[PDB]
Amino acid sequence: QVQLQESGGGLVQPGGSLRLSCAASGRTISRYAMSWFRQAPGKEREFVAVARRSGDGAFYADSVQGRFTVSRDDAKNTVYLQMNSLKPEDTAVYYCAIDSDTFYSGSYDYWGQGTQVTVS
Amino acid sequence: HLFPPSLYIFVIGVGLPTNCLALWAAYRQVQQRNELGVYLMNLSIADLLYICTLPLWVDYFLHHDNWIHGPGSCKLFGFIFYTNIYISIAFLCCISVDRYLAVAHPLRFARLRRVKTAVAVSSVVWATELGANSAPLFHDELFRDRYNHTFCFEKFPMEGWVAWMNLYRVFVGFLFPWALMLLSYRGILRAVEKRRADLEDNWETLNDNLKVIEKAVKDALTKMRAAALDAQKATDKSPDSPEMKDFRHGFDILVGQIDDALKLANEGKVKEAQAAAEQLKTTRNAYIQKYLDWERERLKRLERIKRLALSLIAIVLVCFAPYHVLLLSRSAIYLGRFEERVFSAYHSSLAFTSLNCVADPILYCLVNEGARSDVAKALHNL
Amino acid sequence: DIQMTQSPSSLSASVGDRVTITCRASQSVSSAVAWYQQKPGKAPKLLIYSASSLYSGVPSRFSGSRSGTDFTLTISSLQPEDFATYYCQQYLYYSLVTFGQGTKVEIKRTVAAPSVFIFPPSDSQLKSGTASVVCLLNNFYPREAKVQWKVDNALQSGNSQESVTEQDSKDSTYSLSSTLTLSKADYEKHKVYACEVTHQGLSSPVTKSFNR
Amino acid sequence: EVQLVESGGGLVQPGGSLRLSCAASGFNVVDFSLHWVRQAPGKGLEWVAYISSSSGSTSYADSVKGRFTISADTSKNTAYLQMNSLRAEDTAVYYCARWGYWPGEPWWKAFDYWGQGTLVTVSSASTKGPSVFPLAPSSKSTSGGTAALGCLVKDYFPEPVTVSWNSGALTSGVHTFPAVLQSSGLYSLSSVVTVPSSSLGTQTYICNVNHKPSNTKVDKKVEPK
Repeated sequence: QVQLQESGGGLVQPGGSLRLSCAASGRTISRYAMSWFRQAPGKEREFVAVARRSGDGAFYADSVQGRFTVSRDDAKNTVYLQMNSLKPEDTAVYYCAIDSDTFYSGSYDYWGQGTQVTVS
Repeated sequence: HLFPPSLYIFVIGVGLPTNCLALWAAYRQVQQRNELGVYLMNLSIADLLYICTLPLWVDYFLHHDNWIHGPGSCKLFGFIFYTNIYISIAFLCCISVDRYLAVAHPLRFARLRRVKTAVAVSSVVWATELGANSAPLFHDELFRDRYNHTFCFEKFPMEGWVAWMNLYRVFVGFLFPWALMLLSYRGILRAVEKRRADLEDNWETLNDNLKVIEKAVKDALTKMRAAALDAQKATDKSPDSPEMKDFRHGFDILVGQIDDALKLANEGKVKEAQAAAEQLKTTRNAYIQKYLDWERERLKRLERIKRLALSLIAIVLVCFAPYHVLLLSRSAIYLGRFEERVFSAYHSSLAFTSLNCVADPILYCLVNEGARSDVAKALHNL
Repeated sequence: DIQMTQSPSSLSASVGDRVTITCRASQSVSSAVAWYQQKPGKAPKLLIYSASSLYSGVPSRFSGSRSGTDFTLTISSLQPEDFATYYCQQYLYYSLVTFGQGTKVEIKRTVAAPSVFIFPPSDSQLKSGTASVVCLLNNFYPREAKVQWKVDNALQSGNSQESVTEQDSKDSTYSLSSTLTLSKADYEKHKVYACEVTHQGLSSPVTKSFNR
Repeated sequence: EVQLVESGGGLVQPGGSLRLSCAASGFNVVDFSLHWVRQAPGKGLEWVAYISSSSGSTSYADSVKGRFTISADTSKNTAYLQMNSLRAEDTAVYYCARWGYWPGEPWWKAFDYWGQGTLVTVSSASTKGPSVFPLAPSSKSTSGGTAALGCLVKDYFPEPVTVSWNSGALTSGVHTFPAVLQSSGLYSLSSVVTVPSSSLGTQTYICNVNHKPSNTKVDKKVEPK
């Protein structure tokens, strides 16, 4: 049903920052968890961060702890990922996905297309 | 000019005997541990200080062509002028804030309503204000850039270095405490009405569930108990006095009676639970007159508090707003490209602010009620 | 009948972090809500009574308040000693006492998917006329997980058990295991018994399987 | 010192009965209301019963009405809960708690004192030793990494089973899962240790299973086929 759209990304210098954005289209996502995954060339499918519905927090992979922040806007029906103080190894395609399980088990049905981020 | 001398003569003739009596009354109120006596005493002192220099001005306007007293005399009159202008604003604000604390948070801020605290606040206000306006005394460049030393008026043209200071003095010395006084007033009405938002719900809960018990029981009694407990909490939102001690007691009795009715409802005896619930009528009927007498002594107290807050707002608006409006316009009229009407009106309006020295003492008839006592004293003297 | 509902049934927080637990009454309750702290194996301890006041001996870190029917418990800064299950309790009357379901405060950690292993049945139990297949998920950092048992790609239900450990005292992670229960007669049929594991930290379900 | 001390729990068959006690120290039973609060394994708290010996008032949760009787004897400063016609659903830890009388703080302060709690387990199951099975790892699983090896301790009863590895020598990387009650009325544990793949050879691993209630000790070697 939902075709997630993604924007943001492009080329940033080391130590700089980017803000990626994900939006739902075809359904309201205020009841679902939204996750970011990273596909680095070679190193595919790494978890980056997840934003739970509300007051449920957000969780990060070790590799992006502190450095990245994930947050949401239910009114806009969007998800944002702040990428702060990036290193060359963060070059990857960043994918937004919908976790269809309202009990937060990680069932990902909607994957987006992925936005390319290049650092240096 | 004619008008300035007439107003100033009136202010001296009425304000001096009046402020002397107001200061004495404020002292008497302090001796009675009335926390508002300190603020009124400070206002009366600031007033007597201001008034005692005004006759020299008046003499200047009535009989002399220029300032024969020399530049040294403009620095103190001006300073004194600005002092009187602000201190009275700061204290009217302090009074409105104190009253809002006394109404909205009777217990959590009880530590801030002691006389010693009011005195420390007065000391801080005096030292802070006097310091803030003390600079023109340390240095003269300002005093010369702002004033024409040959006449104690401010230059018709104005330079920067003061062009912005006048905006600071209108935004912080007027709009800030005025907005605080208006917010305090609104807060008082909201807290009071909201005190009309909790008890009426509790009284209806108790009265309607009792009507249910008599016609129907556990559910009605469960709701009554919750309402009765919140009604005690309301008793405790006020400071202790014998009537609050008695209302808490009355509620402990009422709650215990609700519990006996519940015991019977739990056993399953409807008729007995109802007979027990009927004793809640006997109990409430023992406190109706007390409650009614208590509220009357409240509506009048609230009427006095609301009238005092409104009177303080009206005093600041009438006595000081005309100058702060003309001062802001006069500064604004310079931040770039009629001019003469602003000046003429501003200078006439500067005399108007001297009426604060007459309106102030009127507050004694609102704060306490010893106004009637003083009236009786006057009648006796007669 | 006066139900209380706690919203954050599981809350993750760091040491030194700010924690708020919200509980809603189904009807008006005077400030007669207490909060209790329960640690595994122990009776609950009272923290807050009358929806506000601390019980003597309870650290100042704890506080709470009432707004109409909404009650909250706040821990201003979590200490290592505060990772406990907190309960919301309504006390209007001796016979009307109800508890909320409880909210557990967990130690926050980063995200990692578990390692997954399959343990086939062996002769020592198969000879008894039964069979069991055990699927193990180790060192999962978030709590939530879903494990599906499938046999010859059919999804099974009602024939399995699950057990989860407490957060590890050194890693703050969880391990989960589940057992598929089969009679020998059921084990003797089919070729592939598979465990499909889905987690928030995985981009796709991970499967491991046992081919008879 | 203020104490509530429960006793009298244990194993009862369905339809049978237990009499739990709650002894008081510091305060008397007549000085406060006593409550029993139940906690089924894995569940939140449930209020069960109340007594106030000062008024002769009792009450029960709907789930136990006509089944449980609550009483007290202040001459021994002890309260009791008589649990008749027990069902499997009544398995729980039963706690005795102290809540005072209205008016004032003794009431607003609610369950200030709780006893230690006592476990009541209702089951038709007889005492059983374990069946212990080797959850040996496959050499092909997660090859080159850390293998999970364990033991399955199946169909045992009652609850308090201890499993240790290599007689207490292996504590690092060891996860003992809570037992799950089976539909048979018996319980099952799983204990897994994580070990470097190479260690498969060598470092023989032994699952030491101890059941005090059945006087049974089982030592199993877990080894890849």
